[PDB]
Amino acid sequence: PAIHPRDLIAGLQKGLALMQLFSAEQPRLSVPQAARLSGLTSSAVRRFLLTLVHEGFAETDSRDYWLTPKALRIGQAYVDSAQLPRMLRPIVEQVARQTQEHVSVGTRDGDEIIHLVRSRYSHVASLSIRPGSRVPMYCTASGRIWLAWLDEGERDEYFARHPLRALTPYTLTDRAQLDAELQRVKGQGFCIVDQEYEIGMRVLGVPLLGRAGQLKATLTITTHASRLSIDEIRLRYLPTLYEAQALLRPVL
Amino acid sequence: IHPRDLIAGLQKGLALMQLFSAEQPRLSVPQAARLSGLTSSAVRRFLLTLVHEGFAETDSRDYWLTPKALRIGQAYVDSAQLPRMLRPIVEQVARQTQEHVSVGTRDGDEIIHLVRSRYSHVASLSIRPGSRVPMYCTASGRIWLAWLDEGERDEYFARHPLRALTPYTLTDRAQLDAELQRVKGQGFCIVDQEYEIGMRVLGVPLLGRAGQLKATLTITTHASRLSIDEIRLRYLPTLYEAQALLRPV
Ligand SMILES: O=C(O)CCc1ccccc1
Repeated sequence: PAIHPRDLIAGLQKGLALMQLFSAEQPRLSVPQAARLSGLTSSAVRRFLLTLVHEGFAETDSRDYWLTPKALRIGQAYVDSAQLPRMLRPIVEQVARQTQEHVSVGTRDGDEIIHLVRSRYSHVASLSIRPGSRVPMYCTASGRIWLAWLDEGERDEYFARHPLRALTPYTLTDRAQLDAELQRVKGQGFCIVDQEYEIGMRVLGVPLLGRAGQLKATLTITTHASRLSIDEIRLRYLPTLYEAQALLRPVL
Repeated sequence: IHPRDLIAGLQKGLALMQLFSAEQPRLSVPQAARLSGLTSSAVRRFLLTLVHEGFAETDSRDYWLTPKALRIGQAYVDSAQLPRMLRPIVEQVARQTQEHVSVGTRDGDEIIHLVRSRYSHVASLSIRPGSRVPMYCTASGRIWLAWLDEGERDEYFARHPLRALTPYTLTDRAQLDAELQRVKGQGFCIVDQEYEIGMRVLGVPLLGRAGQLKATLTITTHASRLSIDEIRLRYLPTLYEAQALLRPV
């Protein structure tokens, strides 16, 4: 329901926008560069940058400006509070104890998978590997699960923007092979990726669905290719994922 | 900074956004009002502005954050120079030791690990510190506490009870004070299972050009594998060497 302009705090709209203008390409910003990129006057943007410094979100040498780790607290506020991650935390730690592997819940954010929940159970198998909190879609188990639950339209939309570049020697780079896998995932109800995103990383995932059948999130086990064979991952870990799926149906 | 340059709407809005948590996953206007110290009318506009900008959603009564909030943290992760600068040396120390290596800095009253080595270099039974840890019972925390002036230390200890987290956590202020002055004079800190059972941590300061504390460097190991004696003899030289390599901070 459209919000009235009397209710909009402009300093907050522009402040939050400014903070997103820091990047790998723009790690620091001067007043002139920030006025450009943001569309404000130098005099105005300087007040925003100084405000960020005073609040601890930024530092300056008096001419350049860059963000501090405090920016992480924003959005950590989202990870801590978000309903689905809080609902899925206990099952993630249970499956971590049942597998001694790294367990993750993946959701779509933009064109990537984010892992809002990663197991903190500390007894993982000797040789282990943990996925980062933000991963690409086409070469990961949770990404392919998500791609497979899109219909052809958004799929082709994603694939038009993202070209299947190889991240390891083993990455699949042919669109035809990948569509075969994507339909296999929807067929069988689970996905295994063998070292297409990261060397050593074997990942098994299952979809978690809502009552209408739509994809809400994924549940994945990451293990090291030097310990388990795919055979063993299927026989030992997949039934555990199917049990977590069933347990999670009343939570929905 | 003169207060004529402070945009109060940015200040209060960012302060508001941090009120959401696991204990506080949603907020109503009066809830947000009393938690933030702002009037009912002001906080209503902050929350509707967040909704309009895509950082929040509402059902006209409760408000909660969206994933767009992550882009604010992401801007730090993409752009920060220090983690990029130290990541090579951290993954080298992890290769040299087969232990979890971390770079810590103070954020608020916690240590945030700006860099943690990949879980893959680590063999054997191990235990990795979290992304954020308290100061009074960690190696990185005690290094930071030791390099503060007394008044800043007083202010930290006025805020934070020395709560037992394990059977072995130091809870006496006087003992903790004497540990802190030993760290300053020794140039390293070892903590034996005060934060987590089984976890032993050795740390050194990373100093800046002026001699001021910039970050901490720690190696975390497991008490079932190494004695404190072996940590000191085998791993401390590795950290002193990484200190020297980092002197162009
Ligand atoms: O020890 C670990 O594996 C990491 C702890 C952690 C928790 C939540 C997000 C990132 C890392």
